[PDB]
Amino acid sequence: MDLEMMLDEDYKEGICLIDFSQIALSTALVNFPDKEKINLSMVRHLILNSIKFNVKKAKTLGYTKIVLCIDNAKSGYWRRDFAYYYKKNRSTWDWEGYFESSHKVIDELKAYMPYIVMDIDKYEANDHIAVLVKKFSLEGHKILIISSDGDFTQLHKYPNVKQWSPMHKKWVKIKSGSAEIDCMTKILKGDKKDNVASVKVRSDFWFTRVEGERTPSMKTSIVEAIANDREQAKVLLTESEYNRYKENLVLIDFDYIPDNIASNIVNYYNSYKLPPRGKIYSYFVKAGLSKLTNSINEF
DNA sequence: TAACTTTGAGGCAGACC
DNA sequence: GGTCTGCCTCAAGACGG
Repeated sequence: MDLEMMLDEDYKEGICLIDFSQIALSTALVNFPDKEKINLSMVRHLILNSIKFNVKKAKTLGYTKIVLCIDNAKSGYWRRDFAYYYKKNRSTWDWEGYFESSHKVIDELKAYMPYIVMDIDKYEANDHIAVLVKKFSLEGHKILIISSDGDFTQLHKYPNVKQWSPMHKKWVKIKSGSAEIDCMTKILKGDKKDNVASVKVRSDFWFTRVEGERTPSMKTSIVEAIANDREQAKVLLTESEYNRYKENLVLIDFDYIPDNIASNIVNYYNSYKLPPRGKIYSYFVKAGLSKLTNSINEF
């Protein structure tokens, strides 16, 4: 079904990439209490109410082709194959209950819903989002990344990229200067939440530091310069700051995603198996989502 | 067969020039 | 004065076909 009133948008469809493993996990985290067994219906409801919410925003803004991007670390992330400390990061909440449940729901989404579910074992949600934004932003589409992950601010260098934070209800705003600079900060000073260290210390600094340890100060001057001429990495830096830098690029700058990976992702997506706008009504019932049939053209 | 245990922002301390 | 880093707390779900 699509007999409509959809006010004058654009040929090159507006697209909404959704950092899935955010909106589900961190919604579960604020919405579900301490050690009480998190059950599949608790999980499912959350995920669909959360999809609905977001989609309304996405569809009421110009963005119509929705994509759900999921972390798949089953065989280990590629970034973690290159650098074992990556996101290794070093309970009364039912982690396991939430997880076993959400895998089930993912499958159902792949199965019964109108969304490209980008999930490829070994690639992160960030890869899907980063890559697909590069492709389409250049191809003429308008893009909206739904996610509060500051790491995506580097993707704002690309035209017609806006970002919404599902949690805090603001627009994610470019943070000091340009995105080129923003990227170069996480490159040089590293990214604590991702376990990426400054280029002024060892690789696995965050995963191995002894107490007392501090990262040597990194002048902003150096950041701004290099950001404006990455040829300055060779001058402003030591030989080992510079190698640490080359290693941080892979880990942080999305431009450094292997090409092979960017095809593998776009291949999956071009050829994705999108199911019929009608299996929706028979999954709600299948599962127990009675209360939802009555608002469904909302997807 | 496998693993995935949020996010930033706003304070506040101490080290450096 | 100012800049840099690290640590600690905080608070974040929109059901007319």
